[PDB]
Amino acid sequence: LFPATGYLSIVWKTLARALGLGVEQLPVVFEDVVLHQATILPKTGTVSLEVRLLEASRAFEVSENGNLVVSGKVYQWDDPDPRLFDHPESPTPNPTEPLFLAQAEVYKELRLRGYDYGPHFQGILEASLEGDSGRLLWKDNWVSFMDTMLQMSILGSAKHGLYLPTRVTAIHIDPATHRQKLYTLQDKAQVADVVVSRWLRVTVAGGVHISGLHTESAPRRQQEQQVPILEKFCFTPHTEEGCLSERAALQEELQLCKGLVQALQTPSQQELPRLLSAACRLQLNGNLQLELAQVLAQERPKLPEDPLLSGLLDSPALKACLDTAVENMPSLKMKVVEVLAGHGHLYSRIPGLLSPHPLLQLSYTATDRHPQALEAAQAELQQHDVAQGQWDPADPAPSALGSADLLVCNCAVAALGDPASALSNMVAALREGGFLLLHTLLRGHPLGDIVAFLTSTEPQYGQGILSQDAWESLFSRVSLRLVGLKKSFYGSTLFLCRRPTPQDSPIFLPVDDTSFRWVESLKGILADEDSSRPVWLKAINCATSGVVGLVNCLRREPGGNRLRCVLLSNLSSTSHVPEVDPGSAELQKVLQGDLVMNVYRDGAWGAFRHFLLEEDKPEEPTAHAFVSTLTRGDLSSIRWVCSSLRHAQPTCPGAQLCTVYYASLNFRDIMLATGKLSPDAIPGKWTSQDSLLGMEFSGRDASGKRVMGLVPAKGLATSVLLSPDFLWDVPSNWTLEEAASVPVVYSTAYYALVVRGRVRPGETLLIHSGSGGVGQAAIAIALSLGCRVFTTVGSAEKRAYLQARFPQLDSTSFANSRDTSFEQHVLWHTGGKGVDLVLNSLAEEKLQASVRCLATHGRFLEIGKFDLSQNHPLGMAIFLKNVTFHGVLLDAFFNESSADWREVWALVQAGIRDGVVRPLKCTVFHGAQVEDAFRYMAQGKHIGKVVVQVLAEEPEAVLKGAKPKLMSAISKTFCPAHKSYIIAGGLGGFGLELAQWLIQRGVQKLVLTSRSGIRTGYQAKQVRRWRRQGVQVQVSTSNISSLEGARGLIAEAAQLGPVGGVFNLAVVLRDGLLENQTPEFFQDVCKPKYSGTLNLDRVTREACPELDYFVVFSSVSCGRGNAGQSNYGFANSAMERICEKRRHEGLPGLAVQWGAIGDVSGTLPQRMASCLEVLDLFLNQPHMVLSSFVLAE
Amino acid sequence: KLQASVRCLATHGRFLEIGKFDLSQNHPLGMAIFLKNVTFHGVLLDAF
Ligand SMILES: NC(=O)C1=CN([C@@H]2O[C@H](COP(=O)(O)OP(=O)(O)OC[C@H]3O[C@@H](n4cnc5c(N)ncnc54)[C@H](OP(=O)(O)O)[C@@H]3O)[C@@H](O)[C@H]2O)C=CC1
Ligand SMILES: NC(=O)C1=CN([C@@H]2O[C@H](COP(=O)(O)OP(=O)(O)OC[C@H]3O[C@@H](n4cnc5c(N)ncnc54)[C@H](OP(=O)(O)O)[C@@H]3O)[C@@H](O)[C@H]2O)C=CC1
Repeated sequence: LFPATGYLSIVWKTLARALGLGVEQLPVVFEDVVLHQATILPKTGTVSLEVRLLEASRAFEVSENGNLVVSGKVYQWDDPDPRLFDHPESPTPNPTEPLFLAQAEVYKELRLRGYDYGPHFQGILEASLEGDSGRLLWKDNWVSFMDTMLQMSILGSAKHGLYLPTRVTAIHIDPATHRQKLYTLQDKAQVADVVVSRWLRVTVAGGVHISGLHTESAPRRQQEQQVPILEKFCFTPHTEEGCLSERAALQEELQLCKGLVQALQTPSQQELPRLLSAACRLQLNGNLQLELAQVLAQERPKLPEDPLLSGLLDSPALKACLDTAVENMPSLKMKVVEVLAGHGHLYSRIPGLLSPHPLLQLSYTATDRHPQALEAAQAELQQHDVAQGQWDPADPAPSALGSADLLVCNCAVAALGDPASALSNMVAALREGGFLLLHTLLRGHPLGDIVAFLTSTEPQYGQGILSQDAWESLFSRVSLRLVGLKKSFYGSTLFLCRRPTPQDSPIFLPVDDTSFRWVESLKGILADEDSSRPVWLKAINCATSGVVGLVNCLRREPGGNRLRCVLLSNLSSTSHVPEVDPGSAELQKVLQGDLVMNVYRDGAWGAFRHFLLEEDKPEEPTAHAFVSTLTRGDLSSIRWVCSSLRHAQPTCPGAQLCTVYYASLNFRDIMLATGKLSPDAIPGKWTSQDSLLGMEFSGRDASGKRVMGLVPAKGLATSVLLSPDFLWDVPSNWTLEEAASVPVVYSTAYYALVVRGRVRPGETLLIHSGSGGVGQAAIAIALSLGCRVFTTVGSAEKRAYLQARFPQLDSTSFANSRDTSFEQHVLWHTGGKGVDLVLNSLAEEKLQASVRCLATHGRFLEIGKFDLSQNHPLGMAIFLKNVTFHGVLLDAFFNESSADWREVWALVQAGIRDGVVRPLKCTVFHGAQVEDAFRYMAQGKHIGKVVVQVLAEEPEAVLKGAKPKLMSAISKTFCPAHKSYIIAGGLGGFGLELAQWLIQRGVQKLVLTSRSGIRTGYQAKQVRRWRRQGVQVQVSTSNISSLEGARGLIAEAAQLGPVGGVFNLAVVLRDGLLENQTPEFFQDVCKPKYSGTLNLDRVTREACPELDYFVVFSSVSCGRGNAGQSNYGFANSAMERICEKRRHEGLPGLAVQWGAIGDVSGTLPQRMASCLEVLDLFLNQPHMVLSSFVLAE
Repeated sequence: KLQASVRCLATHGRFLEIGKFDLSQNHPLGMAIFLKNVTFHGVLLDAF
């Protein structure tokens, strides 16, 4: 974006030219600078700005393509006053200056805020912890200097989000005094001082003076260019049974097929059952199903879509098998080539499932008997790297393909002819090792035999359907070995065979030493370049071993292609302890498989794998929830999410929690939901960025008494906490549906008229928008006194409605609100005097018309927000007529001024008693149709107030119930306000932000552990701000590495309050290739991650009964492997085992595998906001280990 | 002076204008102050 101070330089140079001087001798004054639209400089091309000066009027103008950009007054400073730039009298001399922000810390804070300033705009050499005094670097440009002054202004503020200059009241510049104010640092760089004074609203730096700076929230670009791919790391046994037994749709499909088969031997909405029905209508025995036999070949192209046939592919089994294939690949590049692609259609699936791998180079070709088929979807092939080729199973593989890594057939649907020839040709073609992925049906199960019957063609071999032992023996003939099998309920299977590679006797290295002495041994073994004996690591004793990460990190390292691991980690303490010995048969088979990863958990032989996590947002039953716009400006994203009111069981008499039967929608809510209004324009440091919907409700108090109240926000919910001073007692005659409409509209009407306009009987007043709630309340109040009322409406039906509701009105008391014609009406019917009170919720051109209607001694009440927000001019000449221009904002009561509110409360109550306060009309929607209500109000045809029925009303006056009915709202993480939370290494770059997240989510008692304590300005600023907010932060030096340290840390947390959460973010990095590593390096790297987490586990099992969160952060190096981080991998992989073993028992546990963190591999850094949102997602899942990274490009 | 004095107004402030020049010249008045509850009074005792 073009800097706001950039326009200043342009206009300044224009004036200098017009005066015949230069910038270096033209002290200048700006006044009433208004920035209208932000200009977005393009990547290529240029943008043209023209500056026109009205010298006589001392006004300028900046325009772009005929559109106004900036406007204001610029004139020379005739007689500069050097003392104007003196640093204003300060409240504190600030002598100590103990800690301060350096450039890196200040711009890290700014970047977290949203600003992405680069080098040329980085000028704040250092700043105070409050952003009130600083030291600004001086290059020879003014744009950067003034932009840095504005950056200093922004830095110290407490608000969040992106704020940009919109209005400035006065700027004074004096280059001579500026050059007199600069000075040289100990280096050769020039520098100037800056002071920000919020009390006086002035920023002074050198020969510049910014006063009256106004900044307004800017909508986020909603680009969300980062979409992290999220996976779950779960154990996966090599052999599985009943793969799809969980599903019932496939069960119903098979039931229908079984019924059709019984009909044959004793809906047609899916391919296989429809073909079965086609057989049924005819006689299978008669004519040898000649007609159907001809029709049998017709359906084969559409046959694979059958959900029964393609169930295994859709299941995670295919992903697991492909992941196993890629893991054993010696390098990051793989070669795979289909066979019989014209029927298997695996080209669609395999490339997609392998995409999440960040560093996978894939070569794919679809090989078919006849090109006439694969040409059918050639276009659908081009977008992917899938190549083209002609090949037959019986024929030998052309040397073009030759050594192949992976071979996918899907013969379950494709016709493989003779299995012997196909297997022979393939296994010969396959590279030594490699993999042969085959998907075929089986005999000995209903679907297989049914299809076999249906087939009338030899080449399919009944679709090549044999018994499981038949396939196993055939594999035996071709010398392959099975390293994968996945049976399915409906009989389909998924084999994965690996052509063996001859190997010498492996070298076994136990890895159970506690001192990491084996690191020397493994290094020595791997040193030898000329050798191929594969090392087989053993991790038998410690189930908290992390050899998986060690292996992954070492595969990429030199000579790492000869590394295999065997770990025996059983979560259940009562499982069989395997005998892994050179003579043991179990070791014989596991070594025969020639598979890198071999973990034996709870009686099985599998390997950890990755799987894409379900995208659905977790949902839970919950009494307390609120309406949230998960994406601003998209009413279709409305939904119900959990609320912090679930906590706060004890409550002081000052507040009391109330159920919400009917919640109203006011116009502010529509503006917020549509995005036309920011979430920070409302007073009160809400900080949620959402949940600011709803201002009034009608429900029942805790005691069961009926009530209606007004709240600053969060009224659209199933519960609402507020002080009793903002509640009224709905009378017996009315109904809660009616009571929802009274509060806000009548309170604002009374406060505007009686308390501000001090209206009296016999007065004439103009009330705009008569049909609206405020209009109707004002009309009802006015006529009760006995006033004469003019109203403006937008249609004839609204005139009819107002006439029906208010009989006292007459045809002469209505005007038009869509034009400025009402001015003439009011002036004519009033005799030209005008009106006394005016209530104006209207826009610019119409607001001026209202001012012309005021009579002498009139009073203009402004309840709108557009002209006031944009700072439009108001001619003072109207005041020569005795006139009071009021500005009414009812929301000012919630923040402060509680003494005045009781007056409005009493006025409203008196009106309700007397009968003046009569409920408006209500168009009631339901709890599940909140979006419908929002859209209906957006249309604007509503007369009366839209309402939402959260719950129905019982007949009785009092019920003294316990809790409302339970609904289903998106689950989100909130924490009690009476529990403590521990963040090991909480002063690091990540951990301060995790605390900030926790503090925003309710945490009041926090403990941060760090070896060196507070040591930087950023940490001091953060801790001071949190303590000022009222949080009992407490920094401890307890090192969780030793058990004494863990016990002490938990003791401190308990003394502060019961321990609820434990987050371990401690990290010490000692990077290096295996050749340069040492045992002590591994010890140091594993102290905080592996020993600390074990000690936390022990201490929490001993003395933490109310704990609900146990989170430990890992890295993708453990999962995807990384070269030169072996110690990091071993430390992290060992953490995951503890978390997994905690959940099998029942205790909380969760380990996150992050990618790269940006704000504080082949994957881009992930911004902090996305990280925290994804983290909020992960704390609700039922899983153990989870991952999050953003793929490159 | 008048524009400087407006900015001194606090929340729920009240401005009394017993002057006449700025009113007679119909000089502009920024309406952004009314976002703070503020009443602008034009006091003319000649009207009684
Ligand atoms: N700070 C304060 O003191 C408070 C401020 N207010 C403001 O005062 C006003 C009171 O109105 P409110 O109670 O919200 O009533 P509504 O928003 O329900 O109605 C607003 C009025 O504006 C017109 N209108 C409504 N919807 C549309 C639309 N979609 N398109 C065009 N015109 C429309 C109608 O008049 P017409 O028939 O002429 O179309 C209608 O009577 C609002 O501007 C509100 O923001 C309200 C209370 C507190
Ligand atoms: N790119 C990234 O940042 C990624 C990070 N992660 C995860 O995030 C975390 C990194 O934390 P982050 O703050 O960013 O890293 P930093 O290195 O910036 O901070 C680490 C913190 O841990 C503290 N610490 C280390 N060992 C101990 C110990 N024995 N006792 C007490 N405190 C200790 C350090 O104390 P001191 O200040 O004295 O040094 C420091 O405060 C790890 O859990 C890691 O797995 C993983 C993936 C991506």
